[PDB]
Amino acid sequence: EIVMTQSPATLSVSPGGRATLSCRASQSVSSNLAWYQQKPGQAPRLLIYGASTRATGIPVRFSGSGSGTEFTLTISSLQSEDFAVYYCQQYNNWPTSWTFGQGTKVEIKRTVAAPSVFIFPPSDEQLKSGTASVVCLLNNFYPREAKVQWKVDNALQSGNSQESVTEQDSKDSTYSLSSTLTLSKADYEKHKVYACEVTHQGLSSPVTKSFNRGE
Amino acid sequence: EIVMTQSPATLSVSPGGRATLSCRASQSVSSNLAWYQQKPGQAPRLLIYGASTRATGIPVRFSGSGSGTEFTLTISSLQSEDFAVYYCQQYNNWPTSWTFGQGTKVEIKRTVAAPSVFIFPPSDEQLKSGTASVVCLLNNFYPREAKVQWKVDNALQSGNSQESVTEQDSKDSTYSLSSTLTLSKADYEKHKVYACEVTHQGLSSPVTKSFNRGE
Amino acid sequence: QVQLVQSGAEAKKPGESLKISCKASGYSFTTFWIGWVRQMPGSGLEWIGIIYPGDSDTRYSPSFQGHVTISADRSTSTAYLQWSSLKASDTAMYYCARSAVFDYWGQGTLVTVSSASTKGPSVFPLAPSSGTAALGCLVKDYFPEPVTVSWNSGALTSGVHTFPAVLQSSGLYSLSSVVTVPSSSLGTQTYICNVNHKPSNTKVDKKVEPK
Amino acid sequence: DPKIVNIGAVLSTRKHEQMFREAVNQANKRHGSWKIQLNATSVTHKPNAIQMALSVCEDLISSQVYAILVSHPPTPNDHFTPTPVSYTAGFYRIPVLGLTTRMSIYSDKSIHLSFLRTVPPYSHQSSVWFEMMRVYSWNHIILLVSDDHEGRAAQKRLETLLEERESKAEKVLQFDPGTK
Repeated sequence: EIVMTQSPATLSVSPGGRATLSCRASQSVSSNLAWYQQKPGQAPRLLIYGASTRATGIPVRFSGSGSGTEFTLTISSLQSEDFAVYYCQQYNNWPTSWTFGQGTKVEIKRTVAAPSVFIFPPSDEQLKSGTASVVCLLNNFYPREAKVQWKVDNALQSGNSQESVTEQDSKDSTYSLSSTLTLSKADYEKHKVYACEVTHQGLSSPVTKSFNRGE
Repeated sequence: EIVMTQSPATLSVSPGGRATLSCRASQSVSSNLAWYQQKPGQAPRLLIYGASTRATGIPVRFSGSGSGTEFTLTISSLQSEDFAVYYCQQYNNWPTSWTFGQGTKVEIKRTVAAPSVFIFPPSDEQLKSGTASVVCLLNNFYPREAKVQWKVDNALQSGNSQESVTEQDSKDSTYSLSSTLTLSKADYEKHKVYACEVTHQGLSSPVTKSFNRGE
Repeated sequence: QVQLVQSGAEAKKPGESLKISCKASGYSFTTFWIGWVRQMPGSGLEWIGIIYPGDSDTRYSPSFQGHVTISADRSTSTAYLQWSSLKASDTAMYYCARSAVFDYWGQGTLVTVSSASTKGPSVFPLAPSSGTAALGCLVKDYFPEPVTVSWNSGALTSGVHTFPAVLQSSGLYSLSSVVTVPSSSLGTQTYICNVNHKPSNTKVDKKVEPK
Repeated sequence: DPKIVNIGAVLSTRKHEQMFREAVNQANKRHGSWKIQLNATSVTHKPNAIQMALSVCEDLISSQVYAILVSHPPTPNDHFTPTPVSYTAGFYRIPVLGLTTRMSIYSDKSIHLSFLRTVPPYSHQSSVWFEMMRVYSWNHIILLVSDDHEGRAAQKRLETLLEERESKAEKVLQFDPGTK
């Protein structure tokens, strides 16, 4: 029955800077704190307990401090394969309490880049099944803010395409979105001009990779 | 009067690792030093002076340390824009000495790949001048270490072939190689079979491309 | 040197009862305060229960008592988690940790409680012919999550991608795995994508070939 | 977990053995298991005096114990076991704990170095001699005492306490030990 406060929310440091993550209690917990890191698609790990000690096999970049309230964790020299969601938790009346926090989320900052574009038509098995789809994908750009538009028979149509954005990669911090267009066999056969439009700051002009229906 | 020893001679890292270079001091050169970056075909810049202070307008990754004995800088999380030649230089008795070094060189790392081999014969225009040139082109290979051999009527030749290697492209991090064989018409008319044989770590077998005169 | 392998994925309609395992190894089992935590999609983590496997002493959260009964057994160290019944609004992922400062977490075993029925994944290859090397395998409509992909039985890790799936129009989900490689190697090395949907126990291998 | 302490012990009967083990388990059920994990080993009694020192050395010190426990054997011999274990573990200044041995010589940190016990010795009950006699309107003593160390210590303690009242006993005559 101890609420937890963790701020800020979306800290963003340059890939040599530091961090000053904070986690403030609601009462006076002397030294019963622990910090956790959770990379996407994984299970978290332990890096600090007691608000000052380090676990086993943990680099020296991490260290924490604080008591009573206003607990602080300072990442020194943020490397590249950071960018995990963090958490703070306390254990005073144990085992009864086990109250977690909400935690911040780091996000490395990079230099602007330009994406490539590739496309894929149906595979003649989906076409045989009568369900067609054409997909256009990017690779290794930044930032995520970009607009992708379709062009079917030299016409912009919507309501039949879906897009997906991964998390920042752990080696160079670059998203890579994908987009898909799905239509029936007859609807695909009604036209023969297909293209994807990509608009971003990285590339000078909206390059397009059109596909001519010729089987 | 003091020789600066710079080691290693050529490093190599993945896009997101770190780096650690060395400027070996032949003497106790006080606490004065510098570290210079230079990309091909450009004027170098300044990174660190006094071995510990950062020049204004330099991103936060670069940092160094040293106390008059093999000082060292560590570029942390090498991005794509980096990886050009480096230099170390001291200044103790100035103006008297101004001794530079040799400096390391950083190149990006990538998975192995195989080259594409092409052959170009004379275009009958250069042959009209009494000179023949044969071009062997190696396209999009990795790594740089590879060997190219010329066979004139299945005979090894030396001292008549020239070689050129381009610079690591920022996109796919490969190299492109050209090898030219220049000779007079007298040697050209005495032979018919020509072969260019390549051997490379990324190739299963030494692969040869051959041609015949007047075909 | 401690591993806390969990059990496979599970999906079932409301009403039935569940049973999942957290079998441990590598340490004297009857000396450490095993517990459990729960994570719903995109909110964080919360605590549910804890049990000392030497006296079967147990304790529970302020509001979890009676819904789930924790257990233990000192024959293979497997610490189960008995589910009473129903609990439709319980789609989440459940972790089992070890030592009250939790250190050695295990895998994830998502429990799905819905009203629809499981459907086998539908794979689809992609044919690359452009001069720039990039290709992948597409998983069409299927239910439910999760699903795993791997190329050449995990013989290639560099450049791999795997997007988060989404429900398009019919309560099913679609995936898309893409990967790049040197261009000259397209016609000399055989590519296979391995798909294994644990709920339906489906396992297909769509081999791809140059166009 | 990587830190593992090695508290030993020396008990009387095998059954108490089991008890000891369970006890230490409680000491871990409540306190933590990260920088701790107390591990308990023990031995049982022997009658060959020097065999006590030999066994305690070879067995208990070979596992780098931190604090040995000591208790009386099932058959009484007044001193018996605390003397050998006390001397041997006092070579290395490894503190030991007593559990029953309430005899007065041990409470002298010049012939036993390191020895903490958990029952007050005979001499301390001299204080009760005073308080009771202080309340029942009595001010005269003819105390007898033995000539052994126990008697000497008890009489000195009583005299030291009593002289605070600016008073003294009448006679302190002491008989020889083992007299007929």
